[PDB]
Amino acid sequence: GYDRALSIFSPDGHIFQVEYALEAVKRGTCAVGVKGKNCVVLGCERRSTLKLQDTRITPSKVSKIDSHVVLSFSGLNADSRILIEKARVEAQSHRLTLEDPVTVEYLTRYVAGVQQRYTQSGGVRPFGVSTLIAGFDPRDDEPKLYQTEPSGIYSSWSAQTIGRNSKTVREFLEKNYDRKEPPATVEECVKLTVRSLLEVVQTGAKNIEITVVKPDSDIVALSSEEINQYVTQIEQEKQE
Amino acid sequence: GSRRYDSRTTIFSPEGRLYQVEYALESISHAGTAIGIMASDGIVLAAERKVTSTLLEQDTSTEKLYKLNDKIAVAVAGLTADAEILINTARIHAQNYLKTYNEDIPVEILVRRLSDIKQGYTQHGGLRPFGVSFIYAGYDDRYGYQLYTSNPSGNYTGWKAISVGANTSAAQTLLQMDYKDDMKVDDAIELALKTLSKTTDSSALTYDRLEFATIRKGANDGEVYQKIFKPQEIKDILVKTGIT
Amino acid sequence: MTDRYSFSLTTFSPSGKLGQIDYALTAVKQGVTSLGIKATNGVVIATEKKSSSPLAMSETLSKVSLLTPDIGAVYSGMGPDYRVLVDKSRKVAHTSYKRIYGEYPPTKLLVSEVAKIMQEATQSGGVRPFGVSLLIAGHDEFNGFSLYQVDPSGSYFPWKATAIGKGSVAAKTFLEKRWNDELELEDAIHIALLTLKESVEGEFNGDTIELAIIGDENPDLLGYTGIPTDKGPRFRKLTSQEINDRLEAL
Amino acid sequence: NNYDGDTVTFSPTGRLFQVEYALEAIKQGSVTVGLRSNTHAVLVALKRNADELSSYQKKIIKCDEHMGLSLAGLAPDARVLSNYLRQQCNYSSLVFNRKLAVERAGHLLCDKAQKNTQSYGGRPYGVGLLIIGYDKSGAHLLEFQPSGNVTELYGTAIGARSQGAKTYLERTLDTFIKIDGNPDELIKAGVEAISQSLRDESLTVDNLSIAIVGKDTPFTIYDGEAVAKYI
Amino acid sequence: TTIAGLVFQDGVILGADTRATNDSVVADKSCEKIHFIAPKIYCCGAGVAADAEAVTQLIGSNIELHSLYTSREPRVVSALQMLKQHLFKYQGHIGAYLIVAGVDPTGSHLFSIHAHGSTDVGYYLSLGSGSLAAMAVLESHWKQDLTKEEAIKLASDAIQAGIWNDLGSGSNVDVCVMEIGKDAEYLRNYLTPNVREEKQKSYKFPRGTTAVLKESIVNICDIQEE
Amino acid sequence: SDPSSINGGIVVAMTGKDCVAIACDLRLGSQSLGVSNKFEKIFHYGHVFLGITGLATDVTTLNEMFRYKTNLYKLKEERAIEPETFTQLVSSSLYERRFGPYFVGPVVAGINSKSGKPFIAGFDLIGCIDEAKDFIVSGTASDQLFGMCESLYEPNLEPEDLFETISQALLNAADRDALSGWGAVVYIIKKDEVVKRYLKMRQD
Amino acid sequence: GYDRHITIFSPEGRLYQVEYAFKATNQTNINSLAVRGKDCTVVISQKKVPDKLLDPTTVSYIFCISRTIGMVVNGPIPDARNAALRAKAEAAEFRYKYGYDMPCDVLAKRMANLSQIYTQRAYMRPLGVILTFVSVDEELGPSIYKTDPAGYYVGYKATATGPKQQEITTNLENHFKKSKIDHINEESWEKVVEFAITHMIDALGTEFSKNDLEVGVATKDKFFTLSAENIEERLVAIAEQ
Amino acid sequence: TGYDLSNSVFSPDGRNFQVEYAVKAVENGTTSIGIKCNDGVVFAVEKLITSKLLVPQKNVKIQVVDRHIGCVYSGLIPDGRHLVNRGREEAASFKKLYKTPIPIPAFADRLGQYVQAHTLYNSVRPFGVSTIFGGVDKNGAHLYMLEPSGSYWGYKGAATGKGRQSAKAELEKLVDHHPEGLSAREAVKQAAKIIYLAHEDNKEKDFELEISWCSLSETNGLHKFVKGDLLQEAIDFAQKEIN
Ligand SMILES: *[C@@H](CS(C)(=O)=O)[C@H](Cc1ccc(CN)cc1)NC(=O)[C@H](CC(C)C)NC(=O)[C@H](CC(C)C)NC(=O)c1cnccn1
Ligand SMILES: [Cl-]
Ligand SMILES: [Mg+2]
Ligand SMILES: [Mg+2]
Repeated sequence: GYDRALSIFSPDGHIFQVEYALEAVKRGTCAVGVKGKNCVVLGCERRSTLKLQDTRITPSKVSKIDSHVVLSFSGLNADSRILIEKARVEAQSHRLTLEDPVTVEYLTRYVAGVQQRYTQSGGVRPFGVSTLIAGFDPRDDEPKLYQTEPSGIYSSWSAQTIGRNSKTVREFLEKNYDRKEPPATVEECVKLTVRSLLEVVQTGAKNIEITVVKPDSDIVALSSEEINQYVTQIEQEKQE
Repeated sequence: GSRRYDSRTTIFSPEGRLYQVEYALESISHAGTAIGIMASDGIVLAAERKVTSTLLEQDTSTEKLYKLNDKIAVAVAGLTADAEILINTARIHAQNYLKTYNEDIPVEILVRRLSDIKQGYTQHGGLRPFGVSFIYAGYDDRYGYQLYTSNPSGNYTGWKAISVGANTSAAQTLLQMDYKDDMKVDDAIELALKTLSKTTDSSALTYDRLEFATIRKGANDGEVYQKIFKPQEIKDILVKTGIT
Repeated sequence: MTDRYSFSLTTFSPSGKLGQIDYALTAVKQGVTSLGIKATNGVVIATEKKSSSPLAMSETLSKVSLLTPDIGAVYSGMGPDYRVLVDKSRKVAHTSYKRIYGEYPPTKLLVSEVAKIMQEATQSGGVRPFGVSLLIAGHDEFNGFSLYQVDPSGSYFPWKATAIGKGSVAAKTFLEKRWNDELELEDAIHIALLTLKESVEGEFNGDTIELAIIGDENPDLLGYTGIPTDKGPRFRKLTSQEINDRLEAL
Repeated sequence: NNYDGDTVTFSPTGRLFQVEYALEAIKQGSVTVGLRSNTHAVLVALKRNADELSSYQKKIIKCDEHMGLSLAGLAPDARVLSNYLRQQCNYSSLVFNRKLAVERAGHLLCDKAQKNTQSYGGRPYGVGLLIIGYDKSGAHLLEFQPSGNVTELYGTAIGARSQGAKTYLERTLDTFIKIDGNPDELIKAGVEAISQSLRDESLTVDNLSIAIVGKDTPFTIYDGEAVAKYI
Repeated sequence: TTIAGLVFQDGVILGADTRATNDSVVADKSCEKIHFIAPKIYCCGAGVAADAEAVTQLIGSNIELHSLYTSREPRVVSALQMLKQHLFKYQGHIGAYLIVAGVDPTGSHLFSIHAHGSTDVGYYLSLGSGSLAAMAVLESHWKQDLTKEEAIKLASDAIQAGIWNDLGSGSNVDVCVMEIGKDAEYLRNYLTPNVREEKQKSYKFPRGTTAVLKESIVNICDIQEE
Repeated sequence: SDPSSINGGIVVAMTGKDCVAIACDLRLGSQSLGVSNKFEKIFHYGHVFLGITGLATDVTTLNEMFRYKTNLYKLKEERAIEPETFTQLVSSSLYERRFGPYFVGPVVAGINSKSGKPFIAGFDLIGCIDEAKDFIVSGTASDQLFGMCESLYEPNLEPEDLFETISQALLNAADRDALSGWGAVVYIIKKDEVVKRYLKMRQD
Repeated sequence: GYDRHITIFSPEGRLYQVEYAFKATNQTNINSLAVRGKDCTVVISQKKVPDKLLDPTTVSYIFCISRTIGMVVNGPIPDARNAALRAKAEAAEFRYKYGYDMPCDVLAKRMANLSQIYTQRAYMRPLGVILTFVSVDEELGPSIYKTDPAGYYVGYKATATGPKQQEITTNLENHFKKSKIDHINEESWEKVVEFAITHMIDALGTEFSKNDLEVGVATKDKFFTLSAENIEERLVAIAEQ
Repeated sequence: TGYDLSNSVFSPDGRNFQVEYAVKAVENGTTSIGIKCNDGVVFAVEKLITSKLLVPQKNVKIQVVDRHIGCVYSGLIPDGRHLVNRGREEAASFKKLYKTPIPIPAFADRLGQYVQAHTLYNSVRPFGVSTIFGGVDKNGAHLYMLEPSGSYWGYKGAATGKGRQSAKAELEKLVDHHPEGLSAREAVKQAAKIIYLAHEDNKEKDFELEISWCSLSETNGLHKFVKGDLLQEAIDFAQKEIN
């Protein structure tokens, strides 16, 4: 087999392949995660360089891992599928042996562990993908939002963004998100997620995708018109 | 040892790009243009052959348009030999699905499988990626008519109309200009040929240069028919649309 | 004592070229001219027996090879690569076809299998591409007569007539002027011998030319009688005498 | 220069630079001394600390009841090679009811180290070992280099500043070889030898490490207040 | 089954009956037990029918490829060696009992091969359930320097002895003649001593005699097209 | 215990003038227990027909296998497989399982599209070919079918006479076998039309 | 310029490692010659024992591959022996599997196909040797078949190999231009050896003693090498006419 | 250039520079010799006494293979041991199958093919030893010498290492002055002399002589080391000749 050590240390103590994978994430379309009091919302950018697209069948940016946990990402699309597949397998394997669905923290830890394994295995390059993994634990009403990255580190976030111009939307969330009082309702959380994307997206509503996840496996994706109403209300308030 | 000679096909550049995928895409940009257009009552696949010689036996020739099963076809842009490896795999995946579930494989499942195979070559194994971009045209009872493309990176996306190979920038502008959602197969046939006719590096577009195919749910009694056009039938449709 | 070359030796350069394939095609260009012409009732393949020494017995070196009873092959480029490809082509005809279906494969499918083998040399670990272009002529019951070219890349195209190697550019122009869809096999052989004279410097006779045909069934060459269905091989290599006969009417 | 990228490459003058660089890791290692008489064989090792809070790195490893070694260089490599020795000593006991000969132990280490120098991907061992033992032909002392060269000696030293101890033993040769049936005096001669390789630092109670094997003496290691006697 | 092979002046000849049986019943009345291996090398097969057919076909494929590689006529000893080494490998589990005969540049040859991989050299041989009936005839009549006409007579007689007296054997006689310096001639249905006699009555039924519940047309074609 | 006679059932195929017929019963049982009266044993891949008797799981498995193989054949060859070629494929495929065989009795029937020649064949479970001119029988009442076919059959029957002969061969054989019957199907095959008929028979 | 280190194509379409393996062929500075009689095939080669400490009986570039096949090598002895051992193994394995002695030309083809694999696969280097196989084949009669590092092989009426091969080749070419036959029309092998030696003397322009030559002879059903005394008897006969 | 950086790469000359570099390691090593006598062989070697601390007679360099073959070598000592270990495996599997002990020419090729195999790939290094070996078989005595390339020949006398030119000249005299042959006990004495004469090239450090021998009459064809009185008789003879 091909055994070559592609991820290795450089004199300054950096693993360039892992850092260059982060550059692939920086190139990827913006993804944002905002957790409210009784919900999590996952926002995603869709670049409008590609029109004449078929949005029914095109791979959606947010993926269900089980009926109660979702995964969005920024970076290489083809790489993300491999992680999503492995996670979905592990989700059912956990149900089969533990007789209980995965926690969001467990699922994140597994995906993060896979990403890590590829940074010190022979013959493989790291995943050019950072993920946001969100949902609710079984029989639990506390929202969960985790982030992973090519190096294999993972951590929990009140709100987080990844991908291109994530610096700008993180700037926005850092000033607008209050921990002592998060978005109390679904509306407020979605609004703050749309607002944050509107800093970078620079176009109406086709370029924004929203997915709301609520407790007890209640996941729904918003349509163009539902999102477009949020966009309208935001800019009308802004004209003042 | 051997390390000295290893190109390291599966690495990132400092910018976070995959060298070999990018260079394979550059390879594909020189290949003959392939166009897929999806209508409400069918799909069109049109493609330009690359090697005009008068002595090429065109009627038995197949460089661009291949059949994957009775419901799904592909248009090829890039190295034909590479595409034929992938095609034979996709043909098997279809039949495995048919043997297991006793139902024809959904279009997206076949596309994802192939795209995942292409992805594998960019992430592990140290081999060069497949220098091939596909346009998948297909039908199933869930989503109906579907167009997809995959490229050497293993990324795939869905389309209403799309071009791969040469002059895709010029071709996609022209498609974006004249495509509409209520369009029909006969209109899409015309659009496909008009687009190739403007983007072609050749002096004129002729029948001996084209491969052409349609998937219609306009077979007898609500079935789906794949038609790979014979050379005479391409010549007829060129006269009909008014190009020659 | 390890094979450590598990990585591709053929890779994409910045311009989108596959260097090793292009260089393999350059090696094919330096190789001796061979050609193929398809008639209505047959196919002919031909090449020059470029003898490396006059002490060598050029009869022993078969540039034109039987693959199945109804399929033949000729090349331009590196002879040793061709020889091994012929060995694998003969075997793959049995293993992937005859032992399954109880009959020899059709021309296009055998060509497809050879093409596959050459493609794999263009992507597999630790190998260079094959430095040959093949011309494969053959017949089968449902496709009739056919002529295929197979390049180092693994790409193959069906031809009415073509040439490869040294003087292929000049030879293809010559074939374009002469070829039509009403040619009989004898006419194609005549045209083959004319075309091949242009690229040959020295002696031009049955001993310095190798020429075979895919034509009628040869029950005389079968070796046995008693099965009406088995009518004998369509492949036949022309003798040194048979070539010289046609050179008088040239 | 160009020929030092891996162990598989000879230089133009017939040198294996990766082996010579592994040899260099021994010289950077802390000094250790080996010496013997006809009845006993002794190891003395100067252990090294990282700083004043840290422990002193253990230099001596037991292989069997009648054999063991001291190390200088990469300690994980000494662990690998000692573990291999333990197994060979053990194999000899279990299968043949026979204690492994010290000379044969050296031969096994030599051949294990050699395989790493001729094959691609591997690296040489980055450690030198001084093996002592008492077998059916009396006391023995071996010096193992990771080039593969194993050498039977009366006495030697390896590590940083080892040349001072090695010159001392070369002078003392005729004296210490005769120290038969007296373990303490043989250890004294080893402690005096290792003192010739010291600069600035001196032999303290948790610094020094001594081991001994002999006629009616199993291989035992002395550390801490057990070596205060010899300071 | 009843197979035999014998040698004559400048050749070798093989014979076989044409009855294949499952248990006590006659599955086939006209099966070919003489198998092609090369143009001038043939094989009679008795034992398990599928095993005997399959083994000869495999060796025949490998013999062809070997012939192509070496640019030579294949030899009977090559077939013999390849058949026995394959049959030996499988320890009789490929239950094929063969008589291999042929002509090559060395001369004419006759060998028997048993299922366990043992081989015999002989001037006349017989195998299968009728071998004792056939061998009785060969032992009574075989002599040196037979003419081709005497050889075909004796071979067909040996097979006939099996056909009549052995229940396992029946129907017609197949013969193959391999002579030096000539094309091998394969003579299927050389004798036809067991044609069925005409029937007393014709059991063709009046149309509509069979009761039918439903009818339908089956679509066998690809796509009915617009 | 004997796999070929757990489930039961029969297939018979006959040649006629410019036509072939293949027929089968509809029973699937667990020894004495009848389970299904809609288990058809005759399939088709283009214009080539394959009847399969024996262990029902293998009948289903082989159908799915030959569909798979013939589909790939067609994509590569660009034409439907013929009966003679398919026969060899069936033999090949059965013999590759020589030492763990499919417990079946397959029967190929069809007309060669190029020559027009009627063709039938039968196999044992490990792939030995019986390429008969007259008829092929298979299943648990194969003895009964041999007896019926051998007396009832005559060569060069017209399609509508051949129907009567093959039907009466099947029906009267199945009524003398416990493990066959429960309905029956008869395909009459011509070069470019195929008629399928379900037969009325005693349901015990 | 790593296209010159392994067996891949240069921009010109050339395999520089194959070309340099051919140059290794002449490193021994030994010239070989093979010719065919009516009933035999004779191969002669120069024998140079430069060191007096060498046991001259162990210095040989001629190998008895099988009973029927002999093989002379032009090139360094380690590669010569590599090729010899393999050929022996192949010739034995052939006999076992297929029940008859491996023909000369088939062995040559087999060794050539092996040599081809070293030109295509990167981890294997070509052998720096030219193998000249000789036999009296039972079907083809007297046979000379030569393999090189490129994987090329062909039959010969006669052949010559080494630094001065062109001089020996042209000498032989001229003789067969006169006689107008494919062989040495001579009954006894003894005289065919005398021919071989004589025409090498003429081509190279050097005289030989018994210890300057090495001779191999193929007859029907055996190949054998001549001793120094057998060669001496040959040299005496040449000088006496 | 770059042709010398990888093993198994032909230079434009047709040379494998890595093998020639292995030869430099052999040339750098101590002097070892072999002498073929009437009914056997004699091996001898120069062992440089780097220090007084080396135990005399203990660091044995000559190695036996089977019971009838001796092996000595100059260069990288571990490489020599790896080759002898292989030789022992070869000699064992030969005897296991064929009963008879391995003949010396047969044994010679088993090493020759193995050493040659290490010049075929870039994943392995060539052997950094010339090996002088031999013994008595059913056909009589044999002496061989084997280089890093895998090249080997039979010899009357052989020599390798730093003092090889000096030794070779002395061996060439023995060959000229004794055409009828040399006895086993004579060869032991001459071997001692030749190692002493070849020590002028390694004259800085003093050395220790080590001799072994197989002889049909003197050892029953078995490999044995020269020990005690016979060794001292050879050392005395050698010491007398230098003075
Ligand atoms: C006669 C062999 S005997 C009884 O030992 O003399 C005959 C040889 C034969 C027949 C046909 C061909 C055609 N290729 C070649 C050789 N063999 C048979 O009749 C066998 C006899 C069996 C092994 C006892 N019959 C079979 O092999 C049949 C298949 C035939 C009808 C095609 N199968 C079985 O009898 C059988 C039984 N149980 C399980 C499977 N098969
Ligand atoms: Cl081969
Ligand atoms: Mg019933
Ligand atoms: Mg190479």
